[PDB]
Amino acid sequence: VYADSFVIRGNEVSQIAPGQTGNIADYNYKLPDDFTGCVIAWNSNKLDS
Amino acid sequence: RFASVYAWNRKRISNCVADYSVLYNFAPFFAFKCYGVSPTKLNDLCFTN
Repeated sequence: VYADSFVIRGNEVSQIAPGQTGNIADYNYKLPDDFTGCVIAWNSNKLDS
Repeated sequence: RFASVYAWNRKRISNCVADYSVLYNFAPFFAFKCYGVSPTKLNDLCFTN
């Protein structure tokens, strides 16, 4: 198994998907059409700001 | 000013060559969702109006 960890704004979390839109899914990261895994997120505004 | 939804406006576009890349120069698009056409391939199709 793999792992990619990062803190990023939570208003664009929907961009994390195969063939999604927005900067996260176009110009900053991308997932292929063969992704078989999971995505996890949790609030980090208070801890890191 | 932008007319409100209760009285919507409408303008046609034709008789001109169009380039949507300069469209990115105005402001970052929040959604930019294209339903029937691939957004990447908006620059190779010839339309009527």
